Amino acid sequence: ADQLTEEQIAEFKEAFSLFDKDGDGTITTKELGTVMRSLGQNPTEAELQDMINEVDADGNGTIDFPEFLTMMARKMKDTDSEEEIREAFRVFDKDGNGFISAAELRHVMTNLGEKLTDEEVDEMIREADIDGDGQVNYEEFVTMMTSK
Amino acid sequence: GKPVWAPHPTDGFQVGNIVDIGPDSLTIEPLNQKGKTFLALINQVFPAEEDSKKDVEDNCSLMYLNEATLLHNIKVRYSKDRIYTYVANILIAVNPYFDIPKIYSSETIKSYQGKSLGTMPPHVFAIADKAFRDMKVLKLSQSIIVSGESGAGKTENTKFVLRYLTESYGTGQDIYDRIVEANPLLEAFGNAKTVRNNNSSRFGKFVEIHFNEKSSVVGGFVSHYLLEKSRICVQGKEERNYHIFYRLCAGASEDIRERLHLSSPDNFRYLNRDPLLDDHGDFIRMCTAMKKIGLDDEEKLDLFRVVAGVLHLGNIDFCNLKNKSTQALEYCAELLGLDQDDLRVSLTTRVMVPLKVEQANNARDALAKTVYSHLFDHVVNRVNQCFPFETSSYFIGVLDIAGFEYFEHNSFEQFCINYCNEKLQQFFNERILKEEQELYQKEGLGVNEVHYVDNQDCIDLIEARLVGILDILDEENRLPQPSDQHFTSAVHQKHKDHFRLSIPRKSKLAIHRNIRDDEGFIIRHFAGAVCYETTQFVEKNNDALHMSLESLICESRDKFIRELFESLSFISVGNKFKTQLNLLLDKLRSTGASFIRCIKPNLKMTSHHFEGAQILSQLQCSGMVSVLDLMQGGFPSRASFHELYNMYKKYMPDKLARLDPRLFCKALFKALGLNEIDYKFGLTKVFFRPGKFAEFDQIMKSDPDHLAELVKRVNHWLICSRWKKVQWCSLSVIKLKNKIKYRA
Ligand SMILES: Nc1ncnc2c1ncn2[C@@H]1O[C@H](COP(=O)(O)OP(=O)(O)O)[C@@H](O)[C@H]1O
Ligand code: BEF
Ligand SMILES: [Ca+2]
Ligand SMILES: [Ca+2]
Ligand SMILES: [Ca+2]
Ligand SMILES: [Ca+2]
Ligand SMILES: [Mg+2]
Repeated sequence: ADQLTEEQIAEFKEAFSLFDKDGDGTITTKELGTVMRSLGQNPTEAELQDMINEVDADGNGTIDFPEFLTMMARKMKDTDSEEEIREAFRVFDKDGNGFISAAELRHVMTNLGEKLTDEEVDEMIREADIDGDGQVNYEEFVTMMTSK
Repeated sequence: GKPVWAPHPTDGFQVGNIVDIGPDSLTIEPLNQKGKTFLALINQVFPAEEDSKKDVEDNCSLMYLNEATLLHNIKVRYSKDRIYTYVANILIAVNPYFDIPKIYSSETIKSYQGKSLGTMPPHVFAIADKAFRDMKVLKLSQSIIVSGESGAGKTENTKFVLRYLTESYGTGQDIYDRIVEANPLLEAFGNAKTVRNNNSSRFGKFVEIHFNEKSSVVGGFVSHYLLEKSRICVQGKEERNYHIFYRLCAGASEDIRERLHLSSPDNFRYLNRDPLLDDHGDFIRMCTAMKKIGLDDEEKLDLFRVVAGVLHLGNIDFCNLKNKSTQALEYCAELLGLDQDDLRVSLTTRVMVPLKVEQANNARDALAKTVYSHLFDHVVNRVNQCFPFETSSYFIGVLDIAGFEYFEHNSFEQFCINYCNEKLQQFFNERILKEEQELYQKEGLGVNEVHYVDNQDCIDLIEARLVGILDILDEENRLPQPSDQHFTSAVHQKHKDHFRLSIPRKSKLAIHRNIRDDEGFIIRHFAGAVCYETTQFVEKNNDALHMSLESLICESRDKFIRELFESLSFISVGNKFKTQLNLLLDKLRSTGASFIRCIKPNLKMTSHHFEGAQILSQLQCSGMVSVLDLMQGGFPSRASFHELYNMYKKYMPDKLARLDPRLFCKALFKALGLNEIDYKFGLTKVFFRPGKFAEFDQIMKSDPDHLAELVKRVNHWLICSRWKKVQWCSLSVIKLKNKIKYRA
């Protein structure tokens, strides 16, 4: 897309491989829903169909990364950008206490098909844990999200 | 040092060790035989795969893609009954010469529906499916070009394409069945047993499946090229005439073979010069196909009569007719609805006057060929009437025509076929170049300096107006006293300086130097020099039946016999084909095109008998080595993240081996510091420059501790990537659910 920076597009490309598990560079509605459900959403097939029809220029029913990029695009009031990050965090912080715990990270990773050990989950937490309290808060989550 | 591939006179290549380097050539020691040595040109010796037992589905997965590693790869696959292999998008298919289990089953067909090349093992089905998907998605007609020498499997792989499409995308559509049931009919009139193939196609064909705007089949069309005329009257020691003759002689009802005065094939001259050939059963299979496409019993009879007519015409012996023949002539003139007198008159006398034995023979055969050839024209056209259409939006076209191959004596027929393959080869070069450019652009690989050099000058030599060989030939047919020798001199004088033309006596081969300058020429075809003996070029360039004989048959008693002919007596065979060939390229050039290279593994029709030198020659002749050279200019080694991950996860720390393939490979690039020049982390694959894959392979195989070390130095970065992957995925799901709202 043209509203996204180089950095931003790079991160989504990586995020995209999570839908595109087979690594052929294209996803269908099947893979769109599976991932969305894994992150606590639940679109109806009709809803996916409608959304995918905007960017699916051919009739194939499958899309690729740049079509994906535009499928995520929309008109946003300033408040919407931060509201979204704030809400992604709350996908991790499942109990709303303001801190992502190791058990919680573990929940998201395993939900997304990521394979890692408990020790490695602790490591992930530790590396994001800037203030050293052993969990991840909002500011720390944002910092990690936007860092090369 | 490391074993390498070097030339071998019967295996094509053999393993050996370089024992000595020279400025021009290398000294090789064949693996087995210490003390033995031989020389090979430096450019004829090739690096080998470390693992001589592995096999890959796409030759681009090889560490070293070259004619030797390619030959060896398909060889291992073929030994395990895997006859299909890719070179990027090109399908190589090696004739197995026996029926391999499961590979062509209806179930196996289902497993290919909708799948991209690479997601299943290489297969003719994948190529068929891709033509249909590109048609439907790209809104662009599609061609699948199936080439190879006689016996290589072009006709079989063409049937597999039609079968796959019919079962996959034509369930309720009978048009598909009429198209599938067409080939049995064509094969009867156009195929024949030769020493190279028991079911050799004696004509070229293009099969078009036509579609409407909704990928629904609306009709079909069949183009046929270069029917082998000479086979109608005389055939080689160990060959036969067209199937239909023997099929009708061994399958006709007691009644019919009585109405048509038919006996065993041994009773006819045209069949005189059959254990594995089920003429009887094939007759039955043919009649089935006729009912299946809509031939009435009357047409079936009309065709048969003419076939029979032609048979008796060949029995008439000579002067005038003996008595053995007056029964033949009687039968003949009755089946072709002719006046027994005018016929005998026409076979024995000419207007310019009496005829010798020879001249009466030529006139009998000439008429026979013309009748049969028109019969065949009528048949192919009949087939097109089983699925006509006034309009359509797209087609999928499958080309089934004989490639370049070696003959002891090259006459006009080889000249036409080699002309054809020059133009197809050009098309093929153009197309592989475009795919490669397209790939390099999609993945950011840059430029490739390597370019196939054009063969347009060779094509022009043959086909250019006024000065091309075909026009020079036509002039000769129009001269008062046409001569093969005068023709040949005309060509030499006109093209004395042509890069592509040579005089036979310049050859390194003594048998060619024996040919006088005005009796042949050598043309430097794409695949190599071909020495043409031009004797008979003038006669063979002529499809026209003498006026007297043609009148006899045009004004005939039988309406069907007259309808075959609804069309100086000269019709140029060369130029007629030129026009057909040019129409065919117009169509191909408007399509997206795929290529199936059929390889005949040996000259004995046996299974599991890989003749390396014979196969290497087909790979070379069919342009494949040309492709490998193009690939060497850029990134000839291409591996998916998945493929790399399975190959190398075992050499990495368990913590890394736990990542997904994409992130695994991404980590290897970072930990190894791989130079962006040599290595390209693509959209879905890693692209390596020549040698760089083998180099990366050595790195993975080096000191495990140091490797773990490199990975550790990149740990913070890896953990961050993993955070970002899941974090941004999360933002993604959210932006998506917000879009679902936005649209309501
Ligand atoms: N894939 C295959 N499976 C089984 N038999 C095959 C296959 N390809 C070819 N054959 C055998 O080889 C013979 C010649 O193949 P064909 O398609 O006629 O070659 P071409 O059309 O290239 O002259 C066929 O009659 C068949 O016996
Ligand atoms: F002989 Be095959 F038909 F080319
Ligand atoms: Ca996919
Ligand atoms: Ca799409
Ligand atoms: Ca929490
Ligand atoms: Ca913290
Ligand atoms: Mg054939």
